[PDB]
Amino acid sequence: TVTITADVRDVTGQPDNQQWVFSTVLRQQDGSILTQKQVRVNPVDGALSVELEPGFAIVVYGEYRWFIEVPETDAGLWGLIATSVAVPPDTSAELLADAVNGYLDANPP
Amino acid sequence: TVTITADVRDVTGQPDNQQWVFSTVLRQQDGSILTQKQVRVNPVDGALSVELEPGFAIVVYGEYRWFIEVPETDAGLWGLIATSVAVPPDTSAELLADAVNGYLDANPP
Amino acid sequence: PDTSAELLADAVNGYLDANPPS
Amino acid sequence: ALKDDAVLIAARGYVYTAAVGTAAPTPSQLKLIDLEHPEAWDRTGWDLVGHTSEDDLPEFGFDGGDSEVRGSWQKKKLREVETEEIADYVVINL
Amino acid sequence: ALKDDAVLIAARGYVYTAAVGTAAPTPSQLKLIDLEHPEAWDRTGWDLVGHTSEDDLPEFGFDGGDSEVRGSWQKKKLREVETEEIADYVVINLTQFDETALELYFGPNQSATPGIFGVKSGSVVNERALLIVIVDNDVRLGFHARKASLKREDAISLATDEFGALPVRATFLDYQSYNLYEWIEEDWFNAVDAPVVYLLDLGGATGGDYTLLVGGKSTGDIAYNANASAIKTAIGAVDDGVAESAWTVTADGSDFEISGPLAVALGVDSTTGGSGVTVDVV
Amino acid sequence: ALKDDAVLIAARGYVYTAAVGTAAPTPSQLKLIDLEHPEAWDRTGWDLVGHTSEDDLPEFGFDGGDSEVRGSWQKKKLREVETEEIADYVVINLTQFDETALELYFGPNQSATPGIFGVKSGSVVNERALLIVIVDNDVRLGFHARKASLKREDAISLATDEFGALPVRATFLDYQSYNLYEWIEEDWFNAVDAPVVYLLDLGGATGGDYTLLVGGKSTGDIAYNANASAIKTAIGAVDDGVAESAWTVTADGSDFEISGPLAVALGVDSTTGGSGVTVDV
Amino acid sequence: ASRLLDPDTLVELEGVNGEWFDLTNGTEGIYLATEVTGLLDPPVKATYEEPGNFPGARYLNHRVLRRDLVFGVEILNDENDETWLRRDSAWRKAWSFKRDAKLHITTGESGHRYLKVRLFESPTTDMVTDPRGREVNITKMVVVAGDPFWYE
Amino acid sequence: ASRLLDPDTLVELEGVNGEWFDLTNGTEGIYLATEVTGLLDPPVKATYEEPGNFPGARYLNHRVLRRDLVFGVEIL
Amino acid sequence: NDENDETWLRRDSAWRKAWSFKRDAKLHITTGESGHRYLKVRLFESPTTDMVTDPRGREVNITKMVVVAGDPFWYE
Repeated sequence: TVTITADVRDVTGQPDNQQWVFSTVLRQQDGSILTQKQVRVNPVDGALSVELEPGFAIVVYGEYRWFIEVPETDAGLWGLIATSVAVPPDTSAELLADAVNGYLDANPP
Repeated sequence: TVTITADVRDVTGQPDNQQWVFSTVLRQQDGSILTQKQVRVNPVDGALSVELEPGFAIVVYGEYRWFIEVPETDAGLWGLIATSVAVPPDTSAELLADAVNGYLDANPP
Repeated sequence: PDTSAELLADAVNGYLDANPPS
Repeated sequence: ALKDDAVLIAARGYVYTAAVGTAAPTPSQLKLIDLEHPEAWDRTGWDLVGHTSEDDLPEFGFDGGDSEVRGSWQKKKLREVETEEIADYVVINL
Repeated sequence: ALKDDAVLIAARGYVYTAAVGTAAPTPSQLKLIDLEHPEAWDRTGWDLVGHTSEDDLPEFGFDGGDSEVRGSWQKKKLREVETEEIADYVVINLTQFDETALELYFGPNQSATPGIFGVKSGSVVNERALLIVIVDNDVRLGFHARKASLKREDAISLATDEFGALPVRATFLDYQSYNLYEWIEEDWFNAVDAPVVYLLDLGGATGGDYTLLVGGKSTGDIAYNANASAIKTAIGAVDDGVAESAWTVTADGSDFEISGPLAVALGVDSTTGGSGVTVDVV
Repeated sequence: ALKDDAVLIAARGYVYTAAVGTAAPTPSQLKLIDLEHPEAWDRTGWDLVGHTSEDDLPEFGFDGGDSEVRGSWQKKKLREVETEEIADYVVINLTQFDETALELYFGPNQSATPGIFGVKSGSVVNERALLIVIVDNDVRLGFHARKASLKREDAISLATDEFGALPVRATFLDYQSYNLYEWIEEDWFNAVDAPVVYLLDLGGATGGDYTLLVGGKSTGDIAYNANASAIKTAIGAVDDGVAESAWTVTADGSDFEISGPLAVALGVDSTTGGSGVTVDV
Repeated sequence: ASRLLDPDTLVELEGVNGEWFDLTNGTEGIYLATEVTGLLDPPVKATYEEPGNFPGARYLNHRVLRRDLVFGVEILNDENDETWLRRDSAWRKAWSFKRDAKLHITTGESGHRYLKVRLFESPTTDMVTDPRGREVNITKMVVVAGDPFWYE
Repeated sequence: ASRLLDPDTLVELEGVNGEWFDLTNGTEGIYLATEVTGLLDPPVKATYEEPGNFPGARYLNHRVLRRDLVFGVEIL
Repeated sequence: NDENDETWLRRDSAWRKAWSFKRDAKLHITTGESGHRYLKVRLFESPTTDMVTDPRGREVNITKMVVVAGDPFWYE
């Protein structure tokens, strides 16, 4: 997991503590399954801070939905939102590797 | 008989304990009649394990449904799902064997 | 229903010989 | 598209009454019997109703039959249900 | 106007039923199948319903759809809301009196006797899959429902000079996460967004000039020899709001492909030699 | 009798949709746009709804509007009051069976596969902007609504010897403090008392050139010494649909009377003397 | 612009003998049947006193009351042990006055919660005609949650 | 797919003198009419108490009441 | 009922969070003719929604409010 952060204010510079929502498409990562649960995060008087697993994630706030690639090192959330990709993660190839890895873990030489 | 297992987490790396549902068509194993039941399993502290009788099973999880062949020895759950999705039953044995070969050449045993 | 697992098993077992082990 | 021979124009027809429970002519007999003379038939007891309208042919109505789709709380259309019993009739114009 | 090929006359058509959940022919198959013999084709288990009324055609309908615009206390019109849920159906007027029509109208035959169709008191469950093919010239619009419930819509009717009729209603029902019903035509739905192109052929001319119409008005003079830049200039130079940057012209040997936001036609030919100039819709 | 030019026969017309809140052609644009090619004009985003019924033209209906006269206790008829809120709509009869028309009638296609349009049991939200242009010889009505909700008005019509139909009701809804709907003609609504004449004054400049913004886009540069016919062609060249013959330029000394279908303004001047060139209404 | 509203809402009952019903998909032949009263907020009694001659009232208390859930289920009359009679008796076996069943609700954006529920009145089917002869029957449920909240 | 629903339900009254009536076949001229109340489950009175000034209510007890059957018979 | 965190579920939830039985919300009314006044208001019954069908599948929902002002005046 990697720490992703931002500072959050209203137009008058007072804190805004409305929730940010994090999710993903169902996938394996480090042998764990990441499961599409929507996770609600409150900013703590500004200061949004969430630990995320690297790779694809979905961000929701009010009306907006963004698709982000979480880096392998700590990052600012607005940089990931500004660089947001259009819909598709290319997940088709990963499932064959998962199958052959899971097979070799079940009956190794 | 056989033990099938996973570790299941949300996009933050915290546990996800939503139910996984296991079923099978009416069939015979070691003298037993196995029935059309749906069995609901909860991950405990994000760790999932269920004993399953080998051969055909149905796994449903949210919107997803998968048809899996449970092997005769203990295995990780995601490898069985990955086998069902990455390599459908009616696939060419030729091109999938060369795909397997290609990943093995990239990462030998 | 018929299921894929033996096919993938034969493909992996085949190439575990055809690219020999080490 | 299937049987042309099964398409029906009711250009002529005959209406009979009998005492309750009386059996009709068999399907084989109905191809052969004289329709103007029920006295000639093997299935006895039938009598003609007299002449009937050639404009106002026998009308095969029913009352009731009001019906509804039963539907889930999540809007799935499950099955049709009959609300009322279908009371089935013919109208004859003597 | 937009697509006159997509305008429909229901000039002929066919109705089939099958066991519940049965798959219909694919869009590519529907262009080719023999509509009189559903026993022959790749997706098996369709039977013809028999003959159907040649002027009281298959009539779509719905119940419910009672709907309300609800406004604020200050008379703003917010959104439009369904109040009574949409229940959706077809009426088919059947004109054979064979057991194949009577099984739709009355339910299963309650007699085992040869030559008898028996009916009893009680409710009937009468679920089928339904397929309707509508035909005009080379167009075949298909309609499919995986699960329809069949009932008597109205009385049997008889006349001295018209085919008698058994009117049935088929009401569409949910089944195994499939669509409630589908419309099938390969050309009309989920199709390729292919752009319109006009093929300018100079006819093998060897002298003189020509003048296109763009958007129904004249360009200047274009010499019998001209590159795509000179065509794109003459097309773009016309009085409409379209810029010379919006048009596209590209070569294919003797002919140019023209594309852009307006119609193109030939206005005047003053070329010499060849067939004379032609511009055609691709 | 009063104004025969305002009397309407709806002989032909066009129906368009766009994303909610999108702008229609201006009144001066509607008089000259190519109605069969909505990708050609500057108010982008409009698409044609396909063929519509040749009989059964658009019916501009309403629900509600029931009213009482309020009476006093002594039988005085005081005022008339509405009991139910007027919900305006238009009914449109679609007559082609392409995805263009089915997406208005059923909502979005529920099938991903080529050659199938699917429908499901949920509720559908189907909001659009709507434009109807009615053409009566050289007259053109616009009707525009920024937000209309679309639904099935009645069932699908099919016949042996007439076009099939897909009847839709478009119901006008409020959006972001705009009007609920707008009718469009430069000649009939908020009409000018007389044809507008602009004044162009060279301002005592000598030498160089200047550049008008006629109809909201830049002209070809005009020399300081240009006569009225030279200005007439310079305006009548970067057209946006209005030919040279539509304009009129006349003058007295350094003062030019400019008149025609579109607006006039000045964008660039060489600024060679005096005040520089200027333009006024 | 245009959209289909198709929520991911899952409704399940776990009965007092651990028997499960999916009331969304109806794989046991039973579905939740239109109008439901008493999901969402629990009933509250707010007490105000209006004494003397001063304007308005004083607040004294507010208390959450028991939930009275009222709902129906539509039971399809199919063949063999999938007849209405076998399904309505399997439905009846899941419920008690003395033991709690659980009603489970799951959504994509709020996750899983459940309510502990009992019979408050005997389940009822209308019998205009023999219900075994009807195509579908609705069984009407009046049920109580005496612990009125939804649990993770 | 296609099926007529005709249950094998047989209803009989044995009277206080041991006389019998078939209410399904009406061989005595009597049939059970439409609209029956009180077949299926008997009425239950459930009882709950308030826990003092706290959420919800507590189950005390439940009692099966007498069964009231309301029906009609069609006499030809 | 719009998309994302603007769905009906999320707005009916945000609406419910604004209210209580113990603490006052302020209902503010402004006009040109009298300017601004406010009323101190609390729940009297729990907010309710009709659930003829799943409210998440409905394009608009009405939530019914029964509220009390025990201090009954509009204040400047």
